[PDB]
Amino acid sequence: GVTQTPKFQVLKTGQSMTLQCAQDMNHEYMSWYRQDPGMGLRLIHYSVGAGITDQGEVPNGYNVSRSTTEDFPLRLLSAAPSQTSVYFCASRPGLRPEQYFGPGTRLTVTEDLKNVFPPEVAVFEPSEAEISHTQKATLVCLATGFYPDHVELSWWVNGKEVHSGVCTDPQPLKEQPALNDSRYALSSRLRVSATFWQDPRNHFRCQVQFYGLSENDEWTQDRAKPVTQIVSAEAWGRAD
Amino acid sequence: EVEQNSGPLSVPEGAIASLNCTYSDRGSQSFFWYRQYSGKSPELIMSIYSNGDKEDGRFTAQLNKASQYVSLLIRDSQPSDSATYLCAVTTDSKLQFGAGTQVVVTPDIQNPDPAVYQLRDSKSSDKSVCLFTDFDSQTNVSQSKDSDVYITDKCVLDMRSMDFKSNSAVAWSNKSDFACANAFNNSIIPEDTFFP
Amino acid sequence: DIVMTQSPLSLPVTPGEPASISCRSSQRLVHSNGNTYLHWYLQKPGQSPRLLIYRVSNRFPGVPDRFSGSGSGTDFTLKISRVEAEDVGVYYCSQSTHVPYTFGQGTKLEIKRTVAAPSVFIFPPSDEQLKSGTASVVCLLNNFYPREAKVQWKVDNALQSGNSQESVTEQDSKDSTYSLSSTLTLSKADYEKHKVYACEVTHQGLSSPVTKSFNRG
Amino acid sequence: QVQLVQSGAEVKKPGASVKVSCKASGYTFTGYVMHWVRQAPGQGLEWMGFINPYNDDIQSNERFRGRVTMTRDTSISTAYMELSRLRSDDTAVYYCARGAGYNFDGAYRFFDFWGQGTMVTVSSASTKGPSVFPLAPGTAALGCLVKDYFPEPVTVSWNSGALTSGVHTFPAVLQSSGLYSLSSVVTVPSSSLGTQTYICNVNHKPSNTKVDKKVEPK
Ligand SMILES: [Cl-]
Ligand SMILES: [Cl-]
Ligand SMILES: [Zn+2]
Ligand SMILES: [Zn+2]
Ligand SMILES: [Zn+2]
Repeated sequence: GVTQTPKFQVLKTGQSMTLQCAQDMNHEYMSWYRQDPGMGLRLIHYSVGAGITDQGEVPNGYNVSRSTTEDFPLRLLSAAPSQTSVYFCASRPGLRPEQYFGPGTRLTVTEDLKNVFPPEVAVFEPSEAEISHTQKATLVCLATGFYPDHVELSWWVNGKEVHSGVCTDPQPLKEQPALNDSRYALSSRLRVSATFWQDPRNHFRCQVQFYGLSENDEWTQDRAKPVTQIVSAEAWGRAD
Repeated sequence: EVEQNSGPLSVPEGAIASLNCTYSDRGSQSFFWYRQYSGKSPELIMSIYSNGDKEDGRFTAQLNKASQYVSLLIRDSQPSDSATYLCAVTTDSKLQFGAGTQVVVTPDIQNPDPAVYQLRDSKSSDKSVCLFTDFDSQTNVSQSKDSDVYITDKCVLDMRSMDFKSNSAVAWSNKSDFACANAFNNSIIPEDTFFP
Repeated sequence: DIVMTQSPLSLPVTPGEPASISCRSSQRLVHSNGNTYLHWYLQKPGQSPRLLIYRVSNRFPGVPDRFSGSGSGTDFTLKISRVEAEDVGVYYCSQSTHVPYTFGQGTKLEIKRTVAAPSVFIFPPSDEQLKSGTASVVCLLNNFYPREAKVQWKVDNALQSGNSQESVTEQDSKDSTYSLSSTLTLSKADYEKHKVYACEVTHQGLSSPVTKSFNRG
Repeated sequence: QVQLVQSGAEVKKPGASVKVSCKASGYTFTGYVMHWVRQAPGQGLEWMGFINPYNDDIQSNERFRGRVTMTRDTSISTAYMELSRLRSDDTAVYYCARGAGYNFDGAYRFFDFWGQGTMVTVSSASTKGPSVFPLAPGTAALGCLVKDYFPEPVTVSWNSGALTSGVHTFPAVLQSSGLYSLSSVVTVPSSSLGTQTYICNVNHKPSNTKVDKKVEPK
């Protein structure tokens, strides 16, 4: 239905960016919103039909374009730290009065790109005391020292992505809570029967997709350019 | 304006989550409930247009245009339902949303066996985490008081194949003083917590 | 200490032309981490140095892609594709692999341009300075090229010596010209004994000396 | 806006000490290392040492060990360089230079931002503020004569920095009295001498001299 690209974006203060939005339900009405913790959904701009654009509640710093009915891009003129937010596109028929939202775009605007750090990922193997006591085995995955908070953590068992027996923290922790450009930490758990963990043929992987810089970005640091990448840690089953 | 019931609601598994919403525009004709998981997008779960109840699975939306009131009840609540619920009101084919209401559905832990286990990194035994697990939903975990100690909130996993649910929190630290026995010292832990 | 040597130490170049500055070190500069900390700094006249190229060949953001660096072992080069007027200044190669960090002697890039004659101006002393008992007469030669210029002071047609000082600015980043200021210092009592104060200028751009003068004293 | 603002010029007798301060802005101070580089008149560059304001880690050039002390004050984002037992060949502009590497990155070995320098003269002569005299005016030339000061430098600006095109500020000349003297000139449209006001802002920090001089046609 409603599509949004990119899913995540890190911007440097002053840069321009266009968040793409496209629906295929032949809807006349399209809108953009930003979602912030203390004040929910705030309408930025909206389009009642092809060629018609109108300011919403918070239009300052943004432009919208509506040449065709399918697409409605949101242009950030000159990125500012106050534009760090989650952006949502939404399509409504405008003729059924129901509105459908896009997947969202997590955007972080930083004063400089030297703040962006990819996560370090580690898998912590189940405890023998847990195994004997409960007959279950919990693997823990930790993603640490990442900035911005634009990460997707998945668990993979024997090459297949798994969802059962897993729970990842809904929000990451701040390593330095007093700081604004603090790096983050995220944990996840995957519980399995003791018998499943005890089979050495079973392979467990914790995969963290991080979104950062592009290969085109300039970089002066000795450390590797913190590009968009997957960082993963693994553990094999063990009869012990 | 659209106003919703405040703060996070804590609902035990099996019970009814009760969501309220009052709107200012008396000429409003369309009313909606959206569900939003953390880090995900708002998803339309219910629509109501005329006075009365409207049911769909475990959801029951109620409308009373006279008292400018919309409600959503989530029957037989499951930890799956933990999300933010947004109310949206309109007049004709802008949509006005409320701030939302966070709903937390705590699982029914019938057989708790609280314990704090120590898990070592698959690549390095020097590195470890502390896992507080198998406690019932009546125990809350307090955030880290120390700057170099990291504690995550309780999180519910569901081993769907066995119909088994369990709570757990994770703590870790580079401090030479850090031990799993002192890791959750700021929380009100059950007296019978197993410390292997 | 690692000795850093540059060649040439002075480099005259016409805009549009390429330029190369060589830098040689007494030891190799590959650190134990594998990186080679050899850099190029440009210090424009009256300003702090500015980083151009870091770690042999990497250009610092904002530096025009007309600048590039290469090299290995003990031999390193900085290349300017097409030299621009704004590239005047002193280029230093620097070593950061081993402590203490060391710099080269510096290479003054001088830009060659067409001959420009100076605009000559004279200034009698102010009345406030005369009240203090001294008289400074200033002769300004504005935006000329080359740097070589002769300024002669004449009081009542008598050629002066030992009572004047002068300084020239560095080459201009926009038009590549030099400027010169010369002061003649007399006591107020001596100033008041003469009528004609003149500064006579000779330069390649002038086919005949130019005399700027005023009457009074 | 990253900025490194250093303390003003000073004259110190031989044998005395000097402490140059360098205040940081527009970035997290403890995140980058601060190097000190000196430049004597008409000479090249000499690295002196560095301080990591995060952990107080310092590095030094052996040539200044026993005389140089590098400290920091994270509360006021300032790095200090103190040089003791001052000699004549210590007369130089002293710069603080920021290492390019953030949060312990090795790029600290090369410098991205520099302060404006602090001119230090080693001499047993006395500080003297300058006198400022006008050099009254298709184009007209006007200026200011900043005479009889010690030690160097003096800064000069026109109309508080609003006039920069056509401005030539000449290198100072050491007079036979041991006092410097310099001029600052500007060429402007001759058809503006009655309309636009021309003021030169002279600053001699060593003697806390701040003069604004109106230059008008005779
Ligand atoms: Cl006169
Ligand atoms: Cl030097
Ligand atoms: Zn005479
Ligand atoms: Zn005479
Ligand atoms: Zn030593």
